[PDB]
Amino acid sequence: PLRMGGNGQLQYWPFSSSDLYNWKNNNPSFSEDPGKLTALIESVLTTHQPTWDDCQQLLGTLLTGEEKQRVLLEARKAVRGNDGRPTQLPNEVDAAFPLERPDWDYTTQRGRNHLVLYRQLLLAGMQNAGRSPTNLAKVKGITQGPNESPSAFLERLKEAYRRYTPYDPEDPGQETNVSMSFIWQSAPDIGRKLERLEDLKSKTLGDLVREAEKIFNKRETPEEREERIRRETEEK
Amino acid sequence: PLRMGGNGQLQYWPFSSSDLYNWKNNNPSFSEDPGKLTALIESVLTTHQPTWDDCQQLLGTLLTGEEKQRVLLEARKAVRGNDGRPTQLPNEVDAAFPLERPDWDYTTQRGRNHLVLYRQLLLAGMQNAGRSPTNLAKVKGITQGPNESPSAFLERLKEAYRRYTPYDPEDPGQETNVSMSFIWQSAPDIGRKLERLEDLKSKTLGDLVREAEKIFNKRETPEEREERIRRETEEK
Amino acid sequence: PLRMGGNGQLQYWPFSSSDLYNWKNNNPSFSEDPGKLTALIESVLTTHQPTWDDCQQLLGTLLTGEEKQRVLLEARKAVRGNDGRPTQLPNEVDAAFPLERPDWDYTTQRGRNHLVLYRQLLLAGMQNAGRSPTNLAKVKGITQGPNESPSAFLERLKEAYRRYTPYDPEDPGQETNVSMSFIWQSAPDIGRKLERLEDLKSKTLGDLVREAEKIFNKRETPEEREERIRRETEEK
Amino acid sequence: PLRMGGNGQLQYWPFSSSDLYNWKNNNPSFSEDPGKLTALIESVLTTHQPTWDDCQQLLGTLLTGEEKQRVLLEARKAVRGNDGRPTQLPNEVDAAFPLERPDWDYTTQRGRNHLVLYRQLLLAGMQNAGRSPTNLAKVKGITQGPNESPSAFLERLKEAYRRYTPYDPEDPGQETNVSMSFIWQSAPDIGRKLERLEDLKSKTLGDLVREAEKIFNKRETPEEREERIRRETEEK
Amino acid sequence: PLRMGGNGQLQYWPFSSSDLYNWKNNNPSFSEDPGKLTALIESVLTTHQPTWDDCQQLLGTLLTGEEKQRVLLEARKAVRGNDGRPTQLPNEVDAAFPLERPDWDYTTQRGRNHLVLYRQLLLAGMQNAGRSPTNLAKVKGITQGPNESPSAFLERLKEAYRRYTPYDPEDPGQETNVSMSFIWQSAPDIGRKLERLEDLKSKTLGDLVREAEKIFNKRETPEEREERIRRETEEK
Repeated sequence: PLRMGGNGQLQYWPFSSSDLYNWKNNNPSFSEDPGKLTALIESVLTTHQPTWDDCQQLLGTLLTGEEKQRVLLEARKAVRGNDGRPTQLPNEVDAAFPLERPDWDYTTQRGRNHLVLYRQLLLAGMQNAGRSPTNLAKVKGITQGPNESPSAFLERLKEAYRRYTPYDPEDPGQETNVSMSFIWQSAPDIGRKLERLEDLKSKTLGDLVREAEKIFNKRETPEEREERIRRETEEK
Repeated sequence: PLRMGGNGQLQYWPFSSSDLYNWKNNNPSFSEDPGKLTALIESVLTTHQPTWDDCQQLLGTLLTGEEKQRVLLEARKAVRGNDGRPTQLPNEVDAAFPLERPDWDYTTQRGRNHLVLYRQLLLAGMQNAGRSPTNLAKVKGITQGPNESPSAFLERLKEAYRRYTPYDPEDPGQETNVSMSFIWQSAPDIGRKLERLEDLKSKTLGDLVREAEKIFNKRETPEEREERIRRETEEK
Repeated sequence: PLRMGGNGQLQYWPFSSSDLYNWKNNNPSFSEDPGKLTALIESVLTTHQPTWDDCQQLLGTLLTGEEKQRVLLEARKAVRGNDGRPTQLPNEVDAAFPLERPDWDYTTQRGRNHLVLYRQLLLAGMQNAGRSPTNLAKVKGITQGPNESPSAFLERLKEAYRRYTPYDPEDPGQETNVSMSFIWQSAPDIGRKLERLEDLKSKTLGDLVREAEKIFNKRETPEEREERIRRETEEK
Repeated sequence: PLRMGGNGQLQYWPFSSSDLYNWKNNNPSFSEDPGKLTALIESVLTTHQPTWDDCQQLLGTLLTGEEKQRVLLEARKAVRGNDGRPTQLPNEVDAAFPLERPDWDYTTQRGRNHLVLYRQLLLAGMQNAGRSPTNLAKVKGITQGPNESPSAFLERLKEAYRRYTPYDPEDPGQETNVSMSFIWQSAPDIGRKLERLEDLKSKTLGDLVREAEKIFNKRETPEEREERIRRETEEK
Repeated sequence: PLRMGGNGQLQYWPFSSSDLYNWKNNNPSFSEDPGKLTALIESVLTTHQPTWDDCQQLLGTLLTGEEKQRVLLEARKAVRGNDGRPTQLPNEVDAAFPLERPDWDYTTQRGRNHLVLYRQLLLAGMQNAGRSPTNLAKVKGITQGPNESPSAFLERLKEAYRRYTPYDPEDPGQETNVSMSFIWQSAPDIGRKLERLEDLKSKTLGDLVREAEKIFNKRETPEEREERIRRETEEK
């Protein structure tokens, strides 16, 4: 990592292995859901201002051999010449995104600019290597658990959209689509009530979550139910 | 994070992911009990002096997509014009609480002031987004376990008040209310003795905990009880 | 935390949450055994030179709501006027141990002195709030386990003295008392041999541990015992 | 560790034990698979710029007594005289790779050069001590699990090549070899389809993984299968 | 801890509790095997350059009350007068190894020298307090497990020599002794083959480990064995 020191000069320190392994362990593999690690790495590329060697550790630690390779070739394919167009000219490709340690000096504007570009291309590589295969069955398979809160269920449903479709569940144009899955795949008592809401067309995803919470939050405690049964006094 | 360097100049460093994940893992979700994370974030906003990007990591890591959205809209709704009144004027709202990365420079008084305001609005957003649904049954359901100390039980009871009522269990005006729940929901031997205390009306919550501890601390060890039984010598 | 920077100026940084949670998780609650956390906090108050806000995080993280309250009132009760005597004068109490954030500036001798006093009073508060209820049965209940080394058993026995009696097991005047519990509550083979030691009155606690280790260290391996049995050749 | 300070002077700090133990715990032992720890140490030797004492902690923590010994003798065997040839002259060997703490001062070009050489020789020692015994059966024993993704299986297969053969599975000359193992040892449905691919000779390892993913990603959900069975309506 | 700052001045920071607890948790107790913690503390005394208070935390965290006491008295017994001989003169003993916080100022050569001596005496104290009781049965009880590699077994065997004998298993004069235990206590197939090696007297401990690995590495996979059995075709 690099940071601007108190003396106006960049200062280097290696990644703590705890950060690298924490990032790995708190995310799905790149293959499972490329968006996760891509977003994490995009962030780190900014906050940690990694050098070329730092980037090798990032990639080497978070990606498998086969994933890293895909990303690196995708990054080299993203290089542009001075005319803003793709280039497969070895010298240009190598200069932008070197596969072997470059002589970039972070204390120089020249070194810094190469680092900026390298990081940008690395990100591009990951974005393009991503392309997670679609599988709508995975989205239909997200069903609210009997103890699962509506907001927790919605987050799992959105994660499935991200991983297994090309649709961003946060896009305004996807709201009715996510809303319909949310209603259909909520726990049955909740889904039946959401379906019956007055002016259903007018409900945002946030509205639906709040309405589902009212039903969920009306969970009718096990103890309460048992007490009712006891006080049933209806025999057979 | 930002801190005043030894040279009188602000110094930046990114959050350690271990801190972010520790904060997440040691607290309930925002939806479960908004007070928990809100108080943690209020503290961090001060001690860590986060930039706008840092705040995005905080929110992005500690809140779900749906929670973050609620908070961000609530924060924008908290923006005030120069006349101290609410404003929905896009330029004013955007200038105070930008949804996209602003050009705020922390080395400038201008940048610092925007950061201060941003953090204040973020906190407001969380406070207002909170509004955890009420559920008195949850408070009545907190019952002292057979091995649970009176002070540990009281902390669980207060946590239920915080999460599932609008009442602050630490307010002086709530003391008799919390006291009555504490007496009623203590383990039966303890509750019966607390109920019989002389000048019960005069007992603070702290007094009641100390009296319950005397009974609890009189637990009559299992070994002791067994020994007594053995030395029973009373046959049938 | 504060530390003297390389430039001769105090430098501030917030507590890592990992430290706070580690301190919490590696100790009993304050109520269970006040000495543990009190000693930890006394140490931290020195090494970490916490500000008033830092102290709020310490207390807020390591103590329950009810424990913190006890400590804070005990700290305010420990305030002394300029005549070295207790004072309940609101302005004096508030000035020494404020319940709300004070304007103390650590870059000023004035601020530093208030911080020193605050920390001293905080410690006093914890020491006085402590007063763990006595329970001799807990001390008598510490019995050496069949696999437990004599030194490990002695440490558990001393911990019970600390938590459940007013006697410090490290005091020279308590040595024979701890020694007698150690002999009586050691594993039976060990206790019978320690009781038979020549010049028993002359044995220190350290001597007794070493003598018990000789017996323990003569554990007669399970394998060895089994082998002996096999080579028994005595039939019925 | 050493790093260039903000003042243009090297700065020393000891390894955090968390890093050392994390490195140990996230890798196989040196004996099991020398490549793992060798690559980790090669990286650290650069990013952390360890002193001679730091190197002793690295080795002492990551290697067993017997492994460290092998490495140290291998490192001393890698020393070269000024004529670029091996030397077993005690003074030359001792000067390059001392077994006891040297007087190297990192603030001097002399000290720095010795440190550079020491680290280079340490790496050489590890590389040469490596020589993991071959065992082709271990490579043939890597079979894709019923829930295991093709990319995860390929990474396990490559790990076995690294640990139990002298062949680098990333070498271009090994691609058909790894490809054949990948096809043969994939789950049976996948392997049969990969074997039937048109222009199979033209498929890279990456192509084969993508083709296997299409089959795997066609997993035919358990729920789906069950539903089909239910709707079977074919009785006996 | 202390370190030389970038400004040529010592800089202080308290131990992270994570380091202290990691050191504790990754080692046997002092009583179990004094060598472990003694070596760890000897290292830390150098890399972390602890003050007197830091040393109290080290000892207080890594040793039990009874162990620390032994160490402290042993350290005071190691103090030497200006004539290089032992001294029990209170003032000399107290000046070298104070039991209560001394006024040592690390910014002074006087303070630094006392710190150096204190650390040296602390180490001496631990070395002398060590003296782990002998128990040859423990060494004979180290037997290679059926899945245990020869190098892993040898490390466990050496650990038993360290903990339960006065012999250093790394001494050149102990090699044949450790070698004989290694051969005798290896898994039976391995031990029988090592015993039959040509020029056995000439085999180093490293040679024996490599020969045992050849046999172990010839483990004859369970799958392989099963396959052989199946293809047995010999019926009864």
